[PDB]
Amino acid sequence: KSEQLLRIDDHDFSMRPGFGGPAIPVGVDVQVESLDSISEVDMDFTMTLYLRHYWKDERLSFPSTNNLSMTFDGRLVKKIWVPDMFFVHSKRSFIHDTTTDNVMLRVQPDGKVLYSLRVTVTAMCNMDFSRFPLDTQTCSLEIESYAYTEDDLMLYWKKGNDSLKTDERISLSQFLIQEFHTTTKLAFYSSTGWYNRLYINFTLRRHIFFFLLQTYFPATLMVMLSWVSFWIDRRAVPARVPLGITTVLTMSTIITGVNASMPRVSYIKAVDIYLWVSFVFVFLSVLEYAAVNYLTTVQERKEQDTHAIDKYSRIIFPAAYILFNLIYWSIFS
Amino acid sequence: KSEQLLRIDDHDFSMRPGFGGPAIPVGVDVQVESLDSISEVDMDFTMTLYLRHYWKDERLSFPSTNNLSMTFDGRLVKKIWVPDMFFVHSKRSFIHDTTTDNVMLRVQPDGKVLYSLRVTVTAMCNMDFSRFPLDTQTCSLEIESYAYTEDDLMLYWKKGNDSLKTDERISLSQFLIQEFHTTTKLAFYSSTGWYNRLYINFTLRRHIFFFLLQTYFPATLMVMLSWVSFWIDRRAVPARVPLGITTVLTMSTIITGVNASMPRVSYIKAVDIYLWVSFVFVFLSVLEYAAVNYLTTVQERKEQDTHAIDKYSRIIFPAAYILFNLIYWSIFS
Amino acid sequence: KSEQLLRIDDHDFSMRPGFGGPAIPVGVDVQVESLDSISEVDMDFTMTLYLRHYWKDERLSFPSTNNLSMTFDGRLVKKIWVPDMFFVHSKRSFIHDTTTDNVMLRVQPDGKVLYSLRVTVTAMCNMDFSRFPLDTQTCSLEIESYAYTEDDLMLYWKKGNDSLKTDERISLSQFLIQEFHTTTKLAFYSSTGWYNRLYINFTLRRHIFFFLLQTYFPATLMVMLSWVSFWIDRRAVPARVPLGITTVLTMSTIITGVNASMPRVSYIKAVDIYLWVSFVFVFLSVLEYAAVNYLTTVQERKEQDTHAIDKYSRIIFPAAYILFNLIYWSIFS
Amino acid sequence: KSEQLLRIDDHDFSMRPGFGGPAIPVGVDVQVESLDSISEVDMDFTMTLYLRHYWKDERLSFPSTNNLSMTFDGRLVKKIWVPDMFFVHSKRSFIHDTTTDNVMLRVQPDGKVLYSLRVTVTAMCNMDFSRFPLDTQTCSLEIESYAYTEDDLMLYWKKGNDSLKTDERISLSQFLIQEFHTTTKLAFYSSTGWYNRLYINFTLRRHIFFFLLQTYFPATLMVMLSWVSFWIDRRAVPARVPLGITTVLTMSTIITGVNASMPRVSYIKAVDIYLWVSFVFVFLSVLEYAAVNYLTTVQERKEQDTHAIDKYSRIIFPAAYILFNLIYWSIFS
Amino acid sequence: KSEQLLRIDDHDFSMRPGFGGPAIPVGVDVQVESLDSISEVDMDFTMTLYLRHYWKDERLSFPSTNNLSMTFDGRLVKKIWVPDMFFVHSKRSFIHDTTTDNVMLRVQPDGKVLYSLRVTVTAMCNMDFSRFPLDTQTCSLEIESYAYTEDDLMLYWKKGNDSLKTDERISLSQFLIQEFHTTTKLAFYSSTGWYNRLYINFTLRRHIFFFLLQTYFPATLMVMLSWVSFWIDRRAVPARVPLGITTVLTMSTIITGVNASMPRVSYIKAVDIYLWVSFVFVFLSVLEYAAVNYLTTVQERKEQDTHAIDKYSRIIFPAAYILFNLIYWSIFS
Ligand SMILES: CC(=O)[C@H]1CC[C@H]2[C@@H]3CC=C4C[C@@H](OS(=O)(=O)O)CC[C@]4(C)[C@H]3CC[C@]12C
Ligand SMILES: CCCCCCCCCCCC
Ligand SMILES: CCCCCCCCCCCC
Ligand SMILES: CCCCCCCCCC
Ligand SMILES: CCCCCCCCCC
Ligand SMILES: CCCCCCCCCC
Ligand SMILES: CCCCCCCCCC
Ligand SMILES: CCCCCCCCCC
Ligand SMILES: CCCCCCCCCC
Ligand SMILES: CCCCCCCC
Ligand SMILES: CCCCCCCC
Ligand SMILES: CCCCCCCC
Ligand SMILES: CCCCCCCC
Ligand SMILES: CCCCCCCC
Ligand SMILES: CCCCCCCC
Ligand SMILES: CCCCCCCC
Ligand SMILES: CCCCCCCC
Ligand SMILES: CCCCCCCC
Ligand SMILES: CCCCCCCC
Ligand SMILES: CCCCCCCC
Ligand SMILES: CCCCCC
Ligand SMILES: CCCCCC
Ligand SMILES: CCCCCC
Ligand SMILES: CCCCCC
Ligand SMILES: CCCCCC
Ligand SMILES: [Cl-]
Repeated sequence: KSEQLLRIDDHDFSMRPGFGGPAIPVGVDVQVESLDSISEVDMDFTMTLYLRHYWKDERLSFPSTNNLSMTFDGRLVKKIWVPDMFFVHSKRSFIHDTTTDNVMLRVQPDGKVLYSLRVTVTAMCNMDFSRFPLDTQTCSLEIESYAYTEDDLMLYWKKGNDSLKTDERISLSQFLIQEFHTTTKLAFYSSTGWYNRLYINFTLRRHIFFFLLQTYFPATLMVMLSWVSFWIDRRAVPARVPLGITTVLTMSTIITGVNASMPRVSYIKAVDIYLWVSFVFVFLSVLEYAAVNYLTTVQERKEQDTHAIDKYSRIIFPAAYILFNLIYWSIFS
Repeated sequence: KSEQLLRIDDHDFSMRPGFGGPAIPVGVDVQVESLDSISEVDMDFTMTLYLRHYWKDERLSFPSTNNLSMTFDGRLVKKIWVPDMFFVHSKRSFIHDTTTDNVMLRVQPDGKVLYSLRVTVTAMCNMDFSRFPLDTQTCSLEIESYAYTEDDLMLYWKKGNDSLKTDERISLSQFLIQEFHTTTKLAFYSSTGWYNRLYINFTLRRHIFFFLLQTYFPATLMVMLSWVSFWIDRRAVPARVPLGITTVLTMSTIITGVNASMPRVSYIKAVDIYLWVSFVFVFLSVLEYAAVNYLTTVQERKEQDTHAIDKYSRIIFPAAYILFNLIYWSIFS
Repeated sequence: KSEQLLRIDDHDFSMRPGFGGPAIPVGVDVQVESLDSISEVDMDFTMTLYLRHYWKDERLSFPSTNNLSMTFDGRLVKKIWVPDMFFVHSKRSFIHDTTTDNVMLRVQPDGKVLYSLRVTVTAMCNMDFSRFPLDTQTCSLEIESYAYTEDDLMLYWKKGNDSLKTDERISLSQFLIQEFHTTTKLAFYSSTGWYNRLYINFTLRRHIFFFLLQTYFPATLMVMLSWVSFWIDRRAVPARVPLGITTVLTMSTIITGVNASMPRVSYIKAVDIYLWVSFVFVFLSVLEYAAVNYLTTVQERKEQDTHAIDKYSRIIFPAAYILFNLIYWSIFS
Repeated sequence: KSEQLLRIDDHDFSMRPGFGGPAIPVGVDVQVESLDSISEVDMDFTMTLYLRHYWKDERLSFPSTNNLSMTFDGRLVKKIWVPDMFFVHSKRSFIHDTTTDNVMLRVQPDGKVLYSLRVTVTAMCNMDFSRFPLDTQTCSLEIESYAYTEDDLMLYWKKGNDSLKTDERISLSQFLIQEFHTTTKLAFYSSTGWYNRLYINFTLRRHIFFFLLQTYFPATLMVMLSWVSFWIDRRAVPARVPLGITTVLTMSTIITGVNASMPRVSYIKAVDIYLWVSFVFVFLSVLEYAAVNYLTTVQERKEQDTHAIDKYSRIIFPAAYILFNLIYWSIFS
Repeated sequence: KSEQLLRIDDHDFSMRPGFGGPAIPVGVDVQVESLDSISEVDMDFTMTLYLRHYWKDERLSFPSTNNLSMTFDGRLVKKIWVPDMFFVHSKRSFIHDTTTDNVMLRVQPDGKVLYSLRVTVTAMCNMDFSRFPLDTQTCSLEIESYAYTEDDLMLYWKKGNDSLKTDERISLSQFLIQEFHTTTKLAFYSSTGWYNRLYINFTLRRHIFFFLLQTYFPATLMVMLSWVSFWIDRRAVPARVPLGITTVLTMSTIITGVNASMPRVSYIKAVDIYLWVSFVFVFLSVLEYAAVNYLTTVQERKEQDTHAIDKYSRIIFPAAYILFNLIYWSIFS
């Protein structure tokens, strides 16, 4: 029997190796396989990865006439001591079990142990949509021991920044992923003490042009169309009102559609400011004509060319819109 | 074997410590990790937290030459007695088990025991939307023993108010969370007797301005645009009907969009009252012009400036709208 | 050991108590904790409740010097005989297991047993939406034994009508719940025979006014607005067609929005009759003006005031609409 | 002990009864409890039913002084041999386990065995939407042994057609269900050989009138409304363009709403053909007027009643639409 | 006992057959049963298939007087050595267990073993929608051993290309599936070494005409309708503005509907280019009329037929649109 080469019954595996002395160093190697999905309403992302652990345990040493290693399946995990890593700030996770448990153990003759497994984890990530759609989001994934403090277990990356590998085909439907790097930081819990924590960081960016076209182009086009009505003669009363009254309806439909398409984030964003300012510029154009029409009628009654209001509007409106655009794109870059 | 130091087979662990005498005091410490999501239609929320228990049992005392404690994993839980806490008025819950069970046991030489575990719980919370979007919601989370009454298990907060801790980065997409505090109360069941119950309370608020702009601003703008038609000469018949008839369509589209965007709660809210009153004001303007056009025509037939009705309307309509706004915002603050 | 006081190994627990003789009566108590959600498309509802069983077993009697009882957790269930209740016409159900199994057992010295557990169940309920939104629905939940007929197990409510208790804070978002009561009935299966079945009944209602306002108010307003066009002089040709042609579009958008907001039930409902009848009234108003315009044009050519059609329409249309409203509200109450 | 009457340890239960000789005949009875839901996009349905098996085993015979039978729960299944039935072309299935396993075993003294259990299954069913909403779908559910061929296990319906029973209150929200019947057929697998397969067949139909009204009524109404414009004098130029240009908008909105409400099936259906042909008729009415206006204008310049085009159109358009309707309803019945 | 024919306790089954020698060849057969669904947002697909293994082990050889084989259920898998296959780049998977585990084991007298099981797997597939709706997508499913390298386990298709079978009725609601074939390739991991991988490839196509009609046809029709306005006399000022202003609204509604119906892929597709270029053509037609009306008024004031702009537009606009169509359909084929 292979398990008889390891003195399983002659050793206690309920305690850590090197009990009562210096901590046992444990190395971790992570390989990212894919990114499944990201949810903006609930602010979470899903990841699939390979997790590996390295440590040395002298109780598992077995004699041999060569350097061949022995491979065991997941059934040996319950009989020996293994590190209990867990993911912080996670919502749910599981280990794949098709067609059997995806757990592997490899033991060297001296006693070096390799522990590999495949896991899928969902983690939280705080997001800020103030600068939508020009926003940049940074998320992270954290790994930490559960029950052992730094006095008993010393956790670290095995090969520095070479311990993180990513698949060549990792991609998202609506985001750009870049800048994968690893950091470490000590965390404190008042109940037990100090712990070591490992981080995996990355950054997300959007496709600016798609939002630019769809949102901003119709708004500017409709504003210019509303401007155009200033060059039509005032005497054609049933030929100037329809343009102004039919620009507002189109703007309202555009706003409703854009609101429907965007994610349900309930606070003011950068896109909302642009759309509601443009709505006022269209609204004021109709108010301008009512004043012109009213003043003309008063003169006719009193007494019985181009009005100066139109001349001033043709210059004032484009300047105001250009100044607003300059300020808006200077603030939001 | 570390389990041989504790006389597991020399004691019965089917009964609480100190059976037949005074109840064993059990303290609870809770640290909130995050709020996952909140549902308005189903009226529930999801929370992730750490749960810790403190109690003393002399049967677990073991001799030692120093003050060191022994740490055990989740496999020892089934061999000893632990309190059976559960969350009242919950819909679903589970304990995280990646990469293994998130259960820790720590035993002091004197006999003090620490039992910590990590759990996610979904709980119900009644909500009132009569004052939407100016509503305030209060939700609570409750903990209680299942099978032991107050005569057997005395449940209390270990450090009073200081037993609750919260994360620094806990937030919600569409709500503001504040006022975390803890209270206790006795609960009675006719079948078995009295129980001790613990509470965790918090309050939720919305972002007023986002709803204010989106909902209220277009309605007021359309009402003013409808008022504008009172200043146009009545002789321009195909230049005054379009304004009135195209304000109604815009108002209807705005109402439909707002209803679509809001949650599907089927009773009258504070927002719905405002929108449907404004619709009537737009509707009454159209009828007013129909009366003027009819009366003016009758004069032409009988016989073969500005009409009094328009002069009165110009003053009557804004005063009524201002009075309605004052009363509405006085009632709903 | 507590399990040694009960002669577990001296009795056979694969057979019911009193085997070979009269049936064992079992009492049932139910307390409804909350109603989670209801689905109209799939016609089912979710409930959380407490289930309690009472029966007498002489094999569990143990001597004592007093009248104290012993409380056991769920690990003893597998060693004794317990009734196998199940829910009829259910879709899915489970027993909560946080932080451990929610099962309690209490045994009296004489031999009376109490078996309580906490369960969440989803059950089906047929619904009829012919009279929406004036419909009333009756749903029920049924409890029955699985393998034992009435010859072996006699199931009944322990305290008659007083065996059902409901929480004070049970409510639904879009329905009103009332009239909780319990009944019993015999059922027959050809495979084994008769069974006793228990019922829990309740009724549901809607908020009439919310649907009334939203659906019916705009339709009536648009119909009256279409009527208003009869009082405009026929000579204002480009001032009367737009009103009629713009009422149809508003009515169509209202109908589309109503259909969108409604649940996806694909057969004729009461509200659909009202809306599509009003669409005919709006459609006929446009055709009425076309007949007037054509006849006027014929006279002008032939030869080279208020037309009778308008005068008759002003009286005919409101009377027909009032008659339709009276009949419709008499049929559907 | 009840299990000691049956010589469990004296027989090998890893082999089928009558091993080495003729196959054991197994009968099947099915009772349908309810139909849960149907998914048109994924083309599958969910059903709940009772499954019963009948077979004879001499190894389970026990002596008795009477003819009473012994009933066991699911804990005896793991010690004896039972048929390994499974559902073909299924996606997911499970057995209900509240408050315990819904498995029953009954043994007659001679050796007859009954095996009943309650199971919920989701199965695939290909659908064709070419003739929507006048389409008819046929679905089926199949039962077959997994490991035993026809040489070792012979499967058949116990009571012919009378083996299928349906609940009185089975129905669907949007479909009509009828024609339940059962058939059998042999299946071949090259890896192992021949197998027996059992079928349960039914047919589905829709509500024609709900779709008829909703879709077809507005399209015909708008087409007739567009026809109406042919009777208005050509000189009323700003009274004839609006009708034609506002009918196209209503038609487009109706088409968009209908497409949104219907299921997302991405190929041409019978309803789509009717709506787009009606869109062409409304479109051509606008072009017809432009030709009339241009030709009249041509004469005015050259030189300086009712045009023939209107007279011919008034007859040509209705005849073409009637012919299209006749052909369409002849092809699609 | 059947398990006593195989010397289970006389051999160690924690090591592969022929340990220390040449690699053991394992053959694989796959039969595809159905394709459940496909998700374009998350870029994945679900498949149900049969998996079969072939290998030879002398330790399972048993004496016999004939060539009959013994069939075992899933309970024997835990006692012998079986290959640990797993699916690469998968998100979730499970093995069906109704009414029991769908695992079959067959052993020949000489020692040949057959291992079949039924599994459902969800796998990722990268998609590119740059050419929507005329895109072509290729997906694959990959199988690989987990813990054994090529030095110990050699994986291959048993009968080459003939080892893949597909059901006769496999189809998708909105895709066309074709070109099933199999390949092999070696993969390298730096942790352990080379591995063998197996592939299953297929291709998906859409229904061109459904998207063609719905999207493209209304855009072309509206562009031609906007072209129509060039043939109407300029003096009919309130007879051309409504047409131009009502084409833009229809185009906007069509674009909004198309955006709503399409999957939420956030980058520019081939469909978006066509719709927004057409929207510009409609916009320019309105501005063209503004120049005509302005210049005409200038002449009347200064001084106190068909303008050249219309004459040039009648030829310029259709030619530009035809050139754009030719280029667009040349680039995107
Ligand atoms: C969707 C809507 O509801 C709007 C969108 C475009 C609008 C039209 C634009 C121009 C005109 C011409 C005018 O006649 S006139 O001789 O006085 O010019 C009468 C009014 C009419 C028919 C409008 C009616 C309302 C609309 C259909
Ligand atoms: C009429 C619209 C004018 C738009 C002008 C855009 C100006 C962009 C300035 C960018 C500054 C970084
Ligand atoms: C359905 C298409 C109807 C087209 C009507 C054309 C009428 C042409 C009349 C020509 C008279 C000179
Ligand atoms: C593909 C780039 C489309 C750019 C549209 C113009 C946007 C102008 C925003 C002010
Ligand atoms: C006379 C019309 C001028 C149009 C452009 C106005 C100036 C733009 C830059 C301020
Ligand atoms: C209190 C809500 C009233 C809404 C108007 C009811 C109109 C009924 C006539 C259809
Ligand atoms: C305009 C409506 C004409 C309807 C004709 C229906 C004929 C059906 C033939 C089967
Ligand atoms: C480009 C299509 C526009 C057709 C307008 C009507 C032309 C009539 C010519 C007799
Ligand atoms: C003068 C009217 C010409 C109408 C046909 C124009 C066709 C242009 C094709 C480039
Ligand atoms: C936008 C309204 C302008 C009104 C100007 C009135 C100046 C007398
Ligand atoms: C942070 C708000 C920026 C708003 C810019 C408005 C410029 C007129
Ligand atoms: C108490 C609700 C009043 C709603 C009035 C809406 C306008 C008729
Ligand atoms: C339009 C007047 C608003 C006044 C608000 C007063 C709130 C107390
Ligand atoms: C109800 C449509 C108009 C009917 C006119 C009848 C003329 C004789
Ligand atoms: C729109 C109706 C036109 C035909 C009217 C016939 C009146 C006799
Ligand atoms: C507006 C008429 C209402 C009539 C209601 C009749 C109820 C029996
Ligand atoms: C509007 C035409 C109805 C034709 C009825 C056809 C019934 C199958
Ligand atoms: C990638 C080319 C996009 C061009 C968009 C043009 C919109 C007017
Ligand atoms: C868009 C066409 C412009 C043609 C200008 C010709 C000026 C004579
Ligand atoms: C209307 C232009 C169509 C061009 C088709 C080109 C096909 C290669
Ligand atoms: C914005 C309008 C300006 C008019 C100045 C008289
Ligand atoms: C709003 C209607 C006014 C009528 C005055 C006679
Ligand atoms: C409403 C129809 C009136 C007809 C009068 C002759
Ligand atoms: C868009 C056409 C403009 C022409 C100006 C002369
Ligand atoms: C908006 C029309 C401007 C024309 C300038 C020549
Ligand atoms: Cl006019």
